[PDB]
Amino acid sequence: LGLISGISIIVGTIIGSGIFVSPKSVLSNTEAVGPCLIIWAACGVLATLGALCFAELGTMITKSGGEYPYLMEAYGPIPAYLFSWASLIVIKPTSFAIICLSFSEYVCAPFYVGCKPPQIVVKCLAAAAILFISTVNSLSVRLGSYVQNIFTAAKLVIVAIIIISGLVLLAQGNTKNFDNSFEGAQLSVGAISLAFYNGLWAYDGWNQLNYITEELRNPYRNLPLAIIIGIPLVTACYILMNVSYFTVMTATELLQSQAVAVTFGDRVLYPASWIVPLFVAFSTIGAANGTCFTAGRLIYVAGREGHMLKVLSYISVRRLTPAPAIIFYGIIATIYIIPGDINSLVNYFSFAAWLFYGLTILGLIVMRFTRKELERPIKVPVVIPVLMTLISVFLVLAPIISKPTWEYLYCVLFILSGLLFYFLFVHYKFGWAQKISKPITMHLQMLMEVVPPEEDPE
Amino acid sequence: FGTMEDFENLVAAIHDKGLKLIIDFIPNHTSDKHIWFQLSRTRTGKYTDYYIWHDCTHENGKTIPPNNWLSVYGNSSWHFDEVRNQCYFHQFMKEQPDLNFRNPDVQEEIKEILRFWLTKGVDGFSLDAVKFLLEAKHLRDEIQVNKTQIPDTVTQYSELYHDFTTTQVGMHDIVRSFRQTMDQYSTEPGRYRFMGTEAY
Ligand SMILES: CCCCCCCCCCCCCCCCCC(=O)OC[C@H](COP(=O)(O)O)OC(=O)CCCCCCCCCCCCCCCCC
Ligand SMILES: CCCCCCCCCCCCCCCCCC(=O)OC[C@H](COP(=O)(O)O)OC(=O)CCCCCCCCCCCCCCCCC
Ligand SMILES: *[C@@H]1O[C@H](CO)[C@@H](O[C@@H]2O[C@H](CO)[C@@H](O)[C@H](O)[C@H]2NC(C)=O)[C@H](O)[C@H]1NC(C)=O
Ligand SMILES: *[C@@H]1O[C@H](CO)[C@@H](O[C@@H]2O[C@H](CO)[C@@H](O)[C@H](O)[C@H]2NC(C)=O)[C@H](O)[C@H]1NC(C)=O
Ligand SMILES: [Ca+2]
Repeated sequence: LGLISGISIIVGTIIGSGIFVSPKSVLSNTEAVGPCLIIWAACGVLATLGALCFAELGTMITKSGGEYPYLMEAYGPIPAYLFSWASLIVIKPTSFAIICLSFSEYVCAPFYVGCKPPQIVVKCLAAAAILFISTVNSLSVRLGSYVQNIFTAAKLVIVAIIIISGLVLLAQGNTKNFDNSFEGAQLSVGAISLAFYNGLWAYDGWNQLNYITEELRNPYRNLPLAIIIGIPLVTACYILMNVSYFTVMTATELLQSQAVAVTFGDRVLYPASWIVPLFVAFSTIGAANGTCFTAGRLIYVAGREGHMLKVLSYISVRRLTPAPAIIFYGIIATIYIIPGDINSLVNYFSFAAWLFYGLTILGLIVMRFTRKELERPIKVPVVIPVLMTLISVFLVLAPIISKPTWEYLYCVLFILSGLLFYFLFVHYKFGWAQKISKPITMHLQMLMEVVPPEEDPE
Repeated sequence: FGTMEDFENLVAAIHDKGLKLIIDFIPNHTSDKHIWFQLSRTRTGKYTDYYIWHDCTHENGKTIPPNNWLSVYGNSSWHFDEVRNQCYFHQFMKEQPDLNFRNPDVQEEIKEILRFWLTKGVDGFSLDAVKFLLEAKHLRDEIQVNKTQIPDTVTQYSELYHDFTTTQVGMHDIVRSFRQTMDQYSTEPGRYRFMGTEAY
């Protein structure tokens, strides 16, 4: 991989299902077109400054996991344990639930042309996509990656159709909706901070660019150069897709819409309007098939320290798959869609994710005073992790001060539920702990035929 | 009522509150100051058959009409034009000459007016006086309600049976072709175009 194929993996990773669901909720909180395009550009700066700080932490430590070896080196075991606990029950199953809910919005929308589908149909189709992907990835480990490259080709084509056909309409003079773009707006701290939750969901994947883009021809120079080129170029493709939405829709017509890109393909591509519900539905289960490849990597490295159960990250003897972890993620993601509702799972996801993005980037500054003499090949200027940890407390405190809903209580109580399990199973190892953990591991071993992975740390 | 910019600001403001807008449409007749009628009575081009013209015997201040047909507001429905030296038909008033809907150039001009307002963003139309669209081309006299009445005193509209001037064969097909013109602007979901007719 050179430099050009280094920035191509960055563009393919960061373009996901977010740009097809998020424009409604950014406009719902900043009610004008003008502020709606500033938040889409300011989210691409938070993704670029955030990925640069993770690029320094990735070369300084050089250990597998996620943010788990980064938090242990800075604070110790207690924030490292809470990240392994919150990524098990909060972060990873909600990400699997938002994607499978976004798949069922785009299948059910062309059948209910001028009205909404009922909530029983979008939820019973989303649960059928969770249980289909959780069994396909639990049987046929290599089948998920043969279809993975035609699911990325279907994603970039339908993005390039919307961008190009929007610049053609912009040249003909369909620019009336941009005329008064700053009249009627919100400088409330809860309207802007939730508009940042939905824009930054469309950039999901900037914190895992380290592990796959460090097998390059010349690292420590081409990795921070692929981030400065790659993530601002997807920021240009996200602004140009919102510009294309506002050539055929008013800001009121976009709020009164079920899926935003079906409404685009119904006013532009008229005799072939079904290609937009077809290509987005392919690209969305490909984004859910891709998150089941990663099942078991953090669970293995957290269980090696005693911070996670060891019956998870076991491997099936036939069909060599991480079957106890894939089944565990499919069960919690199915529970999450019964209360359901994208715009209520994105707030639940972004509150726990940005609490631990903020603790990790703060650990970059703590390790500049505590963990010197540690050979940093990449070294960002100090003003970049300071701004990224000041926005990270603005994105945590401002929804729970100004617009408090019930998900910010159910997310805090699920993270502090793990702090009880630290002090009974890790810090104060008692007697009754391992005689619950060992018969459960023994009986789930004969049920699923799963063994320890004949392996080493790597 | 304002300008065209005042209308375009009203359509945008109506849509921003979730409302819809339907307007009236008058297909049956124009004014005598319309540019089609000023070219019709000089026999200019294709406009010669845009209105219904027939010969008559107007001399010393009185016209002899081609039949006994009456206007709705009540006198003869034929009025003599001095430039054309013929008589034209009108269902309502002498300042409202009727369009000739047996001419396919007239029906194409009406479809361009429908496409003009649907492009501006109007959500529908109410069609007025659709039963007065076609008349019988045999031009025979109506039947009087009172058959012993002398025909020089029959001047009120309620004194004739209007079998040849309302609801003729082919009138419902003209209304159905208007519905097909608006169907090209209704293929988008949520932007169906309404059509209502007023026949009282
Ligand atoms: C209401 C809120 C709570 C809801 C809880 C609902 C629980 C329902 C469990 C449903 C499990 C469904 C499993 C079947 C999915 C098959 C997916 C697949 O492809 O498998 C391939 C895999 C391949 O096998 P092959 O066909 O032999 O190749 O097949 C299986 O592994 C089937 C084994 C079923 C696994 C069941 C796991 C259930 C674990 C429950 C443990 C509970 C312990 C609690 C103890 C607490 C003590 C304090
Ligand atoms: C196939 C899917 C099922 C298989 C995987 C799940 C296992 C099923 C049983 C679940 C746990 C049963 C009780 C705990 C038993 C072990 C306790 C212990 O002493 O740990 C020692 C354990 C080490 O045991 P070792 O693996 O034997 O070394 O220490 C820890 O791992 C500390 C971390 C505890 C992690 C707890 C994980 C809880 C999973 C269930 C979460 C429930 C909430 C779901 C979401 C709410 C609704 C949305
Ligand atoms: C046509 O109808 C008009 C009514 O608008 C008649 O004109 C005059 O009507 C008033 C009543 O409002 C009478 O007092 C006048 O005597 C009418 N004028 C004349 C000259 O008689 C008119 O008579 C009707 N007929 C014609 C042929 O014009
Ligand atoms: C209208 O019809 C009537 C009968 O259908 C005609 O005859 C008149 O009828 C009334 C009824 O009582 C008599 O009082 C009159 O003597 C009749 N003769 C007349 C008015 O000459 C009548 O002629 C018809 N025409 C009009 C204009 O009324
Ligand atoms: Ca007529």
